[PDB]
Amino acid sequence: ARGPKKHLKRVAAPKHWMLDKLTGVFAPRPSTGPHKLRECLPLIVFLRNRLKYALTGDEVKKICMQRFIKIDGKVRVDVTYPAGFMDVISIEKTGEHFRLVYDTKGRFAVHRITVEEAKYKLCKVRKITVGVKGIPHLVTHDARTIRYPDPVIKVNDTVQIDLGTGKIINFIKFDTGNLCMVIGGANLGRVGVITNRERHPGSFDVVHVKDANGNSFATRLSNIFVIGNGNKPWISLPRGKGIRLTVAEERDKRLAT
Amino acid sequence: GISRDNWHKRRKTGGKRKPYHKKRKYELGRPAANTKIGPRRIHTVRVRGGNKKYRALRLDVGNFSWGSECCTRKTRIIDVVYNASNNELVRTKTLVKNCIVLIDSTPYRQWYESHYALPLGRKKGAKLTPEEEEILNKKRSKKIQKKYDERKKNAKISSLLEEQFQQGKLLACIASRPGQCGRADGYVLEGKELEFYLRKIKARKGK
Amino acid sequence: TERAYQKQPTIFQNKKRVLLGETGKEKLPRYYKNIGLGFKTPKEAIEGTYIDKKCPFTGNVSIRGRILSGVVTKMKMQRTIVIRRDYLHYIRKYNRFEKRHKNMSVHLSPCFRDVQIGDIVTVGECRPLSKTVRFNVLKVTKAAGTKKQFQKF
RNA sequence: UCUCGCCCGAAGCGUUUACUUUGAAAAAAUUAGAGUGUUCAAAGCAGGCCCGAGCCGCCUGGAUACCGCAGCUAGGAAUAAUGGAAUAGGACCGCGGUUCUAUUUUGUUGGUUUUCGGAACUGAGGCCAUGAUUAAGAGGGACGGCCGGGGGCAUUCGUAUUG
RNA sequence: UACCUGGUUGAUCCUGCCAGUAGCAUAUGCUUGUCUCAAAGAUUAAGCCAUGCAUGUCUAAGUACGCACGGCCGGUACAGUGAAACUGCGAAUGGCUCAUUAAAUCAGUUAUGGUUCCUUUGGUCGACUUGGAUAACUGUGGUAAUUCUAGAGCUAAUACAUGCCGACGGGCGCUGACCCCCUUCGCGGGGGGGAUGCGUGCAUUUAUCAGAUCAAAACCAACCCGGGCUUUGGUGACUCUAGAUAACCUCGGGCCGAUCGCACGCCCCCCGUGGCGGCGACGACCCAUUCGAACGUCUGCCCUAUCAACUUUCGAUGGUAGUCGCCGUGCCUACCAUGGUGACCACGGGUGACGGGGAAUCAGGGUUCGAUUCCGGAGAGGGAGCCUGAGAAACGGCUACCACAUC
RNA sequence: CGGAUCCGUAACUUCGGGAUAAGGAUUGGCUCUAAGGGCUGGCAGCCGACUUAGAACUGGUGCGGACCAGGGGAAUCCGA
RNA sequence: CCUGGGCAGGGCGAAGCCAGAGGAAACUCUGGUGGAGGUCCGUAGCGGUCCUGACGUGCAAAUCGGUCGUCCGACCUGGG
Ligand SMILES: [Mg+2]
Ligand SMILES: [Mg+2]
Ligand SMILES: [Mg+2]
Ligand SMILES: [Mg+2]
Ligand SMILES: [Mg+2]
Ligand SMILES: [Mg+2]
Ligand SMILES: [Mg+2]
Ligand SMILES: [Mg+2]
Ligand SMILES: [Mg+2]
Ligand SMILES: [Mg+2]
Ligand SMILES: [Mg+2]
Ligand SMILES: [Mg+2]
Ligand SMILES: [Mg+2]
Ligand SMILES: [Mg+2]
Ligand SMILES: [Mg+2]
Ligand SMILES: [Mg+2]
Ligand SMILES: [Mg+2]
Ligand SMILES: [Mg+2]
Ligand SMILES: [Mg+2]
Ligand SMILES: [Mg+2]
Ligand SMILES: [Mg+2]
Ligand SMILES: [Mg+2]
Ligand SMILES: [Mg+2]
Ligand SMILES: [Mg+2]
Ligand SMILES: [Mg+2]
Ligand SMILES: [Mg+2]
Ligand SMILES: [Mg+2]
Repeated sequence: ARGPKKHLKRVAAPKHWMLDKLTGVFAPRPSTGPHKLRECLPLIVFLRNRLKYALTGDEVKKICMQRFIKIDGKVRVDVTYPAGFMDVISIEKTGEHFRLVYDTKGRFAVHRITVEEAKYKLCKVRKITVGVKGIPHLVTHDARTIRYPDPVIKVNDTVQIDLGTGKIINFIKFDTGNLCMVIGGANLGRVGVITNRERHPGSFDVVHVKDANGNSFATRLSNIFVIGNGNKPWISLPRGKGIRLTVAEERDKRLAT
Repeated sequence: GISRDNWHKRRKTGGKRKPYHKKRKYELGRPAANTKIGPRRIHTVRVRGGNKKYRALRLDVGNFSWGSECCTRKTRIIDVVYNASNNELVRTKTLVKNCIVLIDSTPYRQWYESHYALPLGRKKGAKLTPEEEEILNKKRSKKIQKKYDERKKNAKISSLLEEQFQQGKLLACIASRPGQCGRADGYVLEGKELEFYLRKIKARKGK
Repeated sequence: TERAYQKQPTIFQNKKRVLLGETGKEKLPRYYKNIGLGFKTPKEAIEGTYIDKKCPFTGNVSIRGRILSGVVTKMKMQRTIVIRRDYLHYIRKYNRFEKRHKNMSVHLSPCFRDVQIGDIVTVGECRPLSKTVRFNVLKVTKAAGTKKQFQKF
């Protein structure tokens, strides 16, 4: 090919957008943004498909450019501005407010938390550096660059970030015994306590997690988002602690009805 | 026209590799500007990513650094000896990244004066010029300050530079790419490498 | 020694050693790099004389990625030798294996002295040092036999 | 090993793979397959409830498996190769002597001399139950008494044939 | 559906094949009422094309003196719909086909510490308005004609350009006239202070210095108290990020706003001829980030020995510098060494070979296709070169040749 | 055509040849550069041979400049 | 038959030898050294093919000019 692509096929769309076969040939390709396309979620899919706010796609383009939808406190003019894990979606004229977390199966869900939690947002530290004249800098997976954060922030930590002023408040570090949530891989949407991490010099460390009722998984560092401080979640979480049940437990739940 | 592609080569073994591209865009090879020593002339070249890169057809000035005493002065380039990679470019007078250059010794004379009084290389003339040397007379403790600089550290240049400065020329190796950045930067040879290259130049005058 | 047109790595040679005027040792300006990864730097890199642009313990050649193993075949090529990795390729049809090998030419640092043909050697991935060489001799393991034996003269 | 925060955390941390059991990891669509009355079915991913319009509404799903081989991770040591100590240039503990540097402390700066911490070099011992699986109805070779139209070279004999 | 039957012989048993059997996917005959889905000039020709269409674009927020339309509208330029043109951005995605291509593309694995990156999203963003030039338009022509343009006159701007104010001076960097005390007769020594002068910011390119893991004395030379004190970050690793110093900063010349819309109110004051200007749209050096891209590491490919030795003056393998390139590299130059692969199938031919995810075929194991809707590669008649642009060796862009072919 | 240098050389065959096969290119003048040695001293200093390779400049395509100097292939008959 | 005399330069590159690579052996491959031949181009020499050239009462009772064959040999040649 010649330069960057500019489309995306409906079949080539990722699985968790819950898109259909017979509908159309083209998937919405999300805009270039602060989240990768394998992990993102388009606004046209969010308003159109799941919430059933708008039947057609064009109605979403009408309402967003009539300024009803804001992301992280401010209005995004785009119809396909990409979202990400742990982002604030607020809606102004109708009293409604949304949070993006993961279902136990691996999908985005609806979580109608209040304006008190609209104020507060979590985020993961990507890396840390120093710039001009000896000042520090922290980089977020949400592509926030913030200077003078703290001296006591490790690379793989979690910062609670404010969307009013954009300045940090009340960080939390990475330690054995913290409650984390999985954002990637085959076990996404799993919430559990970090048990034991193994460090390899081969650039990819592993982490074992346990949760309530003792089931244990394992994953890699970039798939990990620290959510709590010693089995205490900072943010309310949908469907219990979001534990994956079993195939048999899902069947028995739907038989219990 | 020139492409520097690796796919027109043979293999690890030596079988002929079949072509299947047509010398695509991202493997441009531009013709080389043989950088002469004339008065300053630099063209621009549009480069992938929009970054401006500079061809230097001929350069005169250059930024050079004395080794030990840490001096750095804008200085004219005089003569080019012993490229040591291709002896054609010696006679062609072409400046490359590793090339050895004679440099006018004058812009280090006034520095060595102004920081390091009782200087060197004045042809043992002793009546020549008004060297504001002794005129200032160095009243306060600044005289003792300059004397600890001049004779306690003793400010000696290990012969090799005495004989160059009384002939008024200096050997420096280039350390930048004139065809790429448009600047003839470089550092002055000192001691071991200096007597090494002087031995090679004397062997060049021999055979 | 330098018996070429120039060899001098990075370290500044001339610390104006005439402060009293003296002969002295002059091996002091030697660059010294740890590769890390728990693999010990040999002491030939500490007290050597060689200046190598492509040595992993003296040059700027970083080490990353994969770590493989082979056995030394030939040494005829200057500062770089040819290793041979045997393995067992599986076939699903017949449901048993066959031998295959792909000769790798690898850059040999001259610190690893006495490196006799036949020893198991360990290599690491690098940036492309040359046209056919992409690996680097990380750690020489064995002498392949007995060191101890001695013959007549 | 208790250096690091009686024991663990941590760390030496592997002779080295083949082999297994994990666990990640990966892309969908296809195949298997869960749910669902597309009027059935091939399909599709939907739909289902109360409410006599009035709840300016609720519940739930869009599963899971499979993904050769190669690469990563940790258990298992049987099977099958490899490692060590035989001219000792072993193993382990404790000394001598040479030689080299690192940062703390002598209120502070510097110098002189150390203790010391680490590498190396060297010599002297004591110590180990001090070190070599046994000899395949595998094999090689020595051996010694015979054996055979076995091979080659030379010699001798015999009729007969033909002249 | 873990499946056989007839056929050599006068008759039997048997090796062996031939033919019957069932799918699938291309064509074809006869026939055919409904309804739901549903492939389709891939195979021979990646041969030739008549015609008509397939890429254009405007907001309260770049440029309105259009001849078009008319707001109420009198005049202090401008409201408004706005054709046309300049600018900006996109035409490099999509769509089609599979002729080349056999560790080559590809599929998995990984990393760029060896690189580029328009856009989006953040961070950094410390002279009451200067200069010409042009299109639309006006007239005026040319040729058989094209998206043909000449000359004459007019005007614009976020096209091009030029270029200032603020602003305090800081303290360090090196100079530096000069100053306070002690000793000494002075000379001199020792200790502690200071007008000017030249530089300075981040990017650009060199060079040098500083750079962390542990803890007690014996002295002597100087002298601080009430015998006793001074210390950037990260990976497994750096020449990384960051500091400190000496200079450079390229006339084809990096940054440091002479842009634009909405809302109109408030303050001091001496008129507002000054402030306080909240809210937005644009872009600009770099750092991230996102989309990728490119070259890398390992492993895997069909048939063929009537293809067993091949590679090396015009690179075959490596070493040394360097040019070139975004960077790493025999990518190219010069010198030097004589190397590299192979019976574990090299090299060379063939393919009616694009590669995979997949499809058909049912005990199990396989065998045969994969032109084709998804991933990736390649090419627009062959083949070569190139401008613009972040991004092309682009072909619904350009230049020449060859082969066609129009007026 | 003809010398020389650098490439490349078939059919056939008694495997020695064919073979300078066939077919190409280059060749001047002038500046250099690189390589090829001897004799001395406890790796360094003095003294020399005529050859080869490469580069630039340049002459009105001109270069074995005169002299020197193999046309070649395909076949048949006969005789080694 | 005896006795003496004489023959410029070069191209082709066998035996023998050396080194390197391969092979288990047999031996093979590659680069040199080596200088054999009733051997190849060619000088003197010796012959005399063609031009059926010059001459043809000539220079001459067999010559001349080009073009030619062979030159380490079964070679050429004087005297006895
Ligand atoms: Mg495309
Ligand atoms: Mg000379
Ligand atoms: Mg049949
Ligand atoms: Mg066509
Ligand atoms: Mg790619
Ligand atoms: Mg590619
Ligand atoms: Mg070359
Ligand atoms: Mg084909
Ligand atoms: Mg089947
Ligand atoms: Mg099967
Ligand atoms: Mg495709
Ligand atoms: Mg193309
Ligand atoms: Mg196109
Ligand atoms: Mg012939
Ligand atoms: Mg002849
Ligand atoms: Mg005949
Ligand atoms: Mg004859
Ligand atoms: Mg002959
Ligand atoms: Mg002949
Ligand atoms: Mg002749
Ligand atoms: Mg003759
Ligand atoms: Mg004659
Ligand atoms: Mg005659
Ligand atoms: Mg005659
Ligand atoms: Mg006649
Ligand atoms: Mg006559
Ligand atoms: Mg002859």
